[PDB]
Amino acid sequence: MKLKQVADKLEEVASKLYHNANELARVAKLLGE
Amino acid sequence: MKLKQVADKLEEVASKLYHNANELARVAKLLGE
Amino acid sequence: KLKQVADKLEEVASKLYHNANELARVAKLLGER
Amino acid sequence: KLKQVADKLEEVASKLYHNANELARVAKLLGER
Ligand SMILES: [Zn+2]
Ligand SMILES: [Zn+2]
Repeated sequence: MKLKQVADKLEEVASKLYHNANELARVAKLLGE
Repeated sequence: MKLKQVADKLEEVASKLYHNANELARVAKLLGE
Repeated sequence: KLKQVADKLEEVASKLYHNANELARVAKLLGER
Repeated sequence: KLKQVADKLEEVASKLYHNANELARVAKLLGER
């Protein structure tokens, strides 16, 4: 695959990981309270 | 073990995910170039 | 509430594993260049 | 170099494999808590 298609895949993985970080941060806040 | 210590671990995992999300965004930029 | 929390973490864990597989596949392809 | 990017993607994949297992471990802890 061209580098552009690679970049496209990585940006979708990046936003999924960011979403999952927010999910864990929210759970962590719950548990720490 | 304390529940706060679990919450702390989840905070750390979330940190790795925020960091990885940024790293992938950066790499995607690099490849877009 | 710990049972629902456990279930959420398992959901996220599966998602991270799947994303790891995806990145490894992408890494293989870029390394073959 | 595309080799350096590939190596970095393999490393981010490792972080994700590791996090996935950590979350599964924490989920188990919470389930028996
Ligand atoms: Zn970094
Ligand atoms: Zn660990």
